[PDB]
Amino acid sequence: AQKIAVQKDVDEVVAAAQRFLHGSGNSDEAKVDLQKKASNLVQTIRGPIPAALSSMEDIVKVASLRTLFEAGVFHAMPKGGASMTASEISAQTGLDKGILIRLMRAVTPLGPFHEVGEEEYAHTPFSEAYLTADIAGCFPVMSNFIFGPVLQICDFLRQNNWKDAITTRNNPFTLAHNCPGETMFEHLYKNSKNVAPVTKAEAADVDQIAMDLYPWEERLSDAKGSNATLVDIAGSHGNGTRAIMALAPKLNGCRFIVQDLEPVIGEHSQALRAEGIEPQVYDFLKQEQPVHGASIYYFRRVFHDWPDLPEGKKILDNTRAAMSREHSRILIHDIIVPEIGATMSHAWQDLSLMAIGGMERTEKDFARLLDIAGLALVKVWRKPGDMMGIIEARLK
Amino acid sequence: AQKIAVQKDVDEVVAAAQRFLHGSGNSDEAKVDLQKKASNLVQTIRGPIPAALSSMEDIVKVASLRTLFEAGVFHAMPKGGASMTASEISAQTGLDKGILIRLMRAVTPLGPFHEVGEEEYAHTPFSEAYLTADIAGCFPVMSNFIFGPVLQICDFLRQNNWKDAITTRNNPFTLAHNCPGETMFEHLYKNSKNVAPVTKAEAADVDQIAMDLYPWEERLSDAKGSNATLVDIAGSHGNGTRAIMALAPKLNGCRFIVQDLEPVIGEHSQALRAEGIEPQVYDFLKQEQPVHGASIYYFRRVFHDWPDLPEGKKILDNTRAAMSREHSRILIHDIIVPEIGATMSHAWQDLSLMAIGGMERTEKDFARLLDIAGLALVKVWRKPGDMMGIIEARLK
Ligand SMILES: C=CC(C)(C)[C@@]12C=C(OC)C(=O)N3/C(=C/c4c[nH]cn4)C(=O)N[C@]31N(OC)c1ccccc12
Ligand SMILES: C=CC(C)(C)[C@@]12C=C(OC)C(=O)N3/C(=C/c4c[nH]cn4)C(=O)N[C@]31N(OC)c1ccccc12
Ligand SMILES: Nc1ncnc2c1ncn2[C@@H]1O[C@H](CSCC[C@H](N)C(=O)O)[C@@H](O)[C@H]1O
Ligand SMILES: Nc1ncnc2c1ncn2[C@@H]1O[C@H](CSCC[C@H](N)C(=O)O)[C@@H](O)[C@H]1O
Repeated sequence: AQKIAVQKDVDEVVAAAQRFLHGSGNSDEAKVDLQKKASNLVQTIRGPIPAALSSMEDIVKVASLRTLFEAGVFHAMPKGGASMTASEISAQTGLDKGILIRLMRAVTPLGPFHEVGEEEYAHTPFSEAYLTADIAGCFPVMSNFIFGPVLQICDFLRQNNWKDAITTRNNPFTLAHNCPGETMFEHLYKNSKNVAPVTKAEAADVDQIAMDLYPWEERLSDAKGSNATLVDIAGSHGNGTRAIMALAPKLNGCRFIVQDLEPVIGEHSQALRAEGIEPQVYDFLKQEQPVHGASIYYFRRVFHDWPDLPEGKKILDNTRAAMSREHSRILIHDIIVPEIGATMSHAWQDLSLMAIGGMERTEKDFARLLDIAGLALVKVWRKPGDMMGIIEARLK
Repeated sequence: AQKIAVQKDVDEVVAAAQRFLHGSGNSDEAKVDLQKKASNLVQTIRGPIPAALSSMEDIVKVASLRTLFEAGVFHAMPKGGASMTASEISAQTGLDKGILIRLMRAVTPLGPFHEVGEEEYAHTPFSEAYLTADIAGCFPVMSNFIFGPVLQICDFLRQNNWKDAITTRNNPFTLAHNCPGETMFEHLYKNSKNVAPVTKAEAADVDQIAMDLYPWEERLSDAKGSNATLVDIAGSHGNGTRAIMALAPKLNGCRFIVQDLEPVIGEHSQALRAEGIEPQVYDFLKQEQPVHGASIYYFRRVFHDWPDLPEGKKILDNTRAAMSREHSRILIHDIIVPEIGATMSHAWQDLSLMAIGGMERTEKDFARLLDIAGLALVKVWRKPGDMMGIIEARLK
């Protein structure tokens, strides 16, 4: 039968595991191949037609995780694998015991929970992972505000006959949230009860961005006086700055600045001052870059929020204003998408940004963004196996 | 490292494959265990926190499949694995080449397509499966009308503080489609351009429902005159009737009836008459069962659309009207959900029905539906490994 196909796919899984289990630390390519072959084996087991039903399984699973997390089922359940009944869970959260039982059927068969017995469930480390800092900031915001729009990508493109009408202020997010005209940050910050959850999600860093990719000690110490300064534009929480103060520590009493919109600077001002950095409110769309002539202006996970034109050039030009030609420099820190062999990690970030008019850029895409803004490529800082790179640039 | 955990999970995959590859045909339990262990291996490879990002990967993948299918990318691409470029695809569909490239990143790394080279893609049998009858009827309707509501299950339950306010006419479907008051069939049939796609999706039968589970030859041949009759209520296309005429063929010139709402009977009337069955319009909510005293009244994949009360009892009572006490009989054909060990196949059907006020029932749930409508359990017809059973019932 097809039992032949299962057998060949199991062989490839074993072969890939053996490769992965004897490679060194050189996020490996072996690790992703083993995932790939594991995935093939499932699909082959299911067969082509039944595997096309995995979109409906996937959708209800996400919908059930989102509901269970929002209704406090994850927090009500004993961390550590101890069991708890539907009735107990229903009592402590007020989620209808009938809905809860139905919802649990999507997150126990394979899902991150364990069905210990009838109406009886336990955490596993995969469910409890939804409680960690990274996931707990990131998942509720994505599921309450972003998943809906992403699903509506098709509807938005349909209205323009599959043409790219997508903009920062007219996109599947404005369509789904019925807010044409507002960018996503505008719409979320407008309601103050979103500021805490959104700034937490902005702190999410599941893949642990490599901040030692660039020599902060070198460029910042050869900086006399006013050039000994680093601006972390749309710095948000500041963790990127903390990590740069944590990647060169022999400081010549240096100036460390974190600019962001008002409600963000509000949330982190006290904690940023405390750690000795200075919080200033700034809008790289309306205003020009206040701090003149700093050795670097640093952009981490900002430019994937914006298209080349208009906002892209407007960012780069509003801060070209304050740059010394020969002594200031611009650093763009973002995913660098390969032109072939992209992973699901590129895909989910890029396509979620599609819903708000953003986009992850290839190396060629960054080249055109520089050209359009009259900037010279200095160096593309990559430590391969990193998805992030740093685009270093000076004024032409 | 964790390399220990990968190794133990690979061993369980191999062990489960060996079990599956030496079992007989007794939809196996071995087949699902091997899927389970394959799934564990992926999750272990990724580690708990990064695996919690698979909700965002899953959402963009569904969103990208839906867009690519709706924009005709599946139909433009050479069936059989021959490659085609982004530009070629973009030319034949009018989908923006830039959107297309971005979208393809979600369906090539593991997705059902193959990235042959830069901007170059091929079908596989897993992508082409989206073109078969079953998937092509079922997937567009689910993705255009159902996925949205399912994601909004959380929003709906939130409005009532996680309490079950869900009804046939007030539910995540009415919330998402802004149509409070209308049931789902009402809302979709209201626009006539939905009738063809929805009736096709109603014909979907990916898991191939077992129609030989019940002895049609026996009960229908011991039927004299007016009792030699079968009513396929909400029969829709008729395939269930065709299969009953295709599971007993020594007919005493018998009467085969397919009742459904008007726009459905319209689509299938000509093709139903041709095959010698009679199409009559009937609404098991408004009217009483016209055809009196038939040996069976047959319900396939209807009752999971409706709650016990109100519509559930109203169905069973509107057709109790036409039943002979001792010679008519009721057959309910639906998934029978186990109280433990449900699969993702139960879960996606039950939780998608949640969005419209429907539900898949356990054996105990069917017991209460009978009690509430004054019907006696005759026999629960199950051939285990079938997810469907038949609930046989007579008037108490
Ligand atoms: C919703 C959360 C925010 C606002 C923060 C987010 C913005 C980001 O750009 C500035 C970002 O980097 N994000 C995430 C990074 C992450 C999480 N774990 C590991 N890396 C993330 O979850 N969501 C996002 N992201 O995705 C690329 C988004 C996609 C569509 C709208 C908004 C966003
Ligand atoms: C959208 C398609 C319809 C209207 C037909 C559908 C109705 C069904 O009940 C009468 C049904 O049986 N369905 C399917 C069966 C199937 C497909 N492949 C293998 N079995 C299916 O895809 N969708 C549904 N279903 O799911 C249980 C639904 C869930 C929420 C709303 C509407 C439905
Ligand atoms: N018009 C604007 N001017 C300045 N900052 C803006 C802005 N619009 C959005 N931002 C900020 O850009 C940030 C992007 S997410 C945080 C990025 C941060 N540097 C990090 O890598 O973790 C948000 O905190 C948001 O408030
Ligand atoms: N009020 C109503 N009265 C009668 N039929 C209805 C109805 N509301 C919905 N239906 C029908 O019930 C059917 C359910 S799906 C088709 C089921 C079919 N017996 C099969 O197993 O393939 C739909 O075709 C729908 O039109």
